[PDB]
Amino acid sequence: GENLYFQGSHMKAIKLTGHERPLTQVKYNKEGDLLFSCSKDSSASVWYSLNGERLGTLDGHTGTIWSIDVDCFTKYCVTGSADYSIKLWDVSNGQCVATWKSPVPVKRVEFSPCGNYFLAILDNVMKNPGSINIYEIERDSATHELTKVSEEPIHKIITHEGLDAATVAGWSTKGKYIIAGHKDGKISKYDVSNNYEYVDSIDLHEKSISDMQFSPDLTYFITSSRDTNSFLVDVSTLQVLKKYETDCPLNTAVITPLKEFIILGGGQEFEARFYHKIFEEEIGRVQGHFGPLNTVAISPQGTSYASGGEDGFIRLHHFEKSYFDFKYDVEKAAEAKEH
Amino acid sequence: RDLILHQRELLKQWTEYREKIGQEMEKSMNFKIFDVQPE
Repeated sequence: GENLYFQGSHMKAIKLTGHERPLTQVKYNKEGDLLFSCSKDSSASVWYSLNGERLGTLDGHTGTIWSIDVDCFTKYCVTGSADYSIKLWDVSNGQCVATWKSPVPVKRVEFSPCGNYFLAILDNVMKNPGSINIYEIERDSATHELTKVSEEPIHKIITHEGLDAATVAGWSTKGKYIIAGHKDGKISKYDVSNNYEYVDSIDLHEKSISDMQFSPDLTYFITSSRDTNSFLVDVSTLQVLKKYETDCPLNTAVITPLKEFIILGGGQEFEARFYHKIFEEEIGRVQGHFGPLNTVAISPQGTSYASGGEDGFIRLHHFEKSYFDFKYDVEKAAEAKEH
Repeated sequence: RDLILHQRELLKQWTEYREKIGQEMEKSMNFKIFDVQPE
């Protein structure tokens, strides 16, 4: 018999096919009109988020692309690859316009909030202890166009005494700190203005940190781990605000704009789970992947999200009316008792 | 322990945490917090 529901759907999904290989990362740009993706293939893809149509591909790398970011102008994106390189690309035409070499695979890249720097995670391999490298891009004030790059990072944060190698990292608000996640499930924080010096760190997970993603304003963040837990954590003091407990090993987590939710995803060799960010309770499960979810991203306006799987597919979701009207009774009391 | 009063309390303490950070970011780098990307 046919399944019937009291109200309209929470979202509509479409499936993007492009990658013949497991997804490693999806990312929206700032206006949320573009989606960037990378996978175990040697090329990345750029999509329109409105209808899922592929705008083009970024070709040049010779192995897996582990990570992709896009600057705040949507002028350049940056990729880091198993082929031991980092590449900068012009988004308007797909051209590689700078390459940097690494002695080890590069597992994660991310632009600073103002576009002038990016970080790269260099894996530990053999005697290499791993690092977070920071690269500078000098820009034209008018066109935002690249004017100078150097072959060297301007600073290498070498794995710090008593931490395993970093796996994920990103920038806090206005790029004042870098927060890093580690292979031993710790988190640490580096003060950018004081030469990237260590500040503090904390135990958090039992296994390696698998993702870390910030809030819309970069003042707090969410982690996930294959130990099946996720934590909300405040940048300024690194205190734990919230914990989300699942029965599922977690590859990815995000904080939603606009609604007070969290999205988690993972799986064992398949559904994204939504949680209420404040009450720490599961509010839904969104089916559609054929294996584990490897990455999730949400648009900065909070009106769609994408998930990429081990199946090679990206699912793109546009939120409907029942999503934007989803409210606990206490939240309904809060809103109506305003005006 | 009223789940409903526990919920009103989590909501209260969240808004407190956010106003606190809000103050400390204003008197600090002149930055105003948000929950959705502004324009």
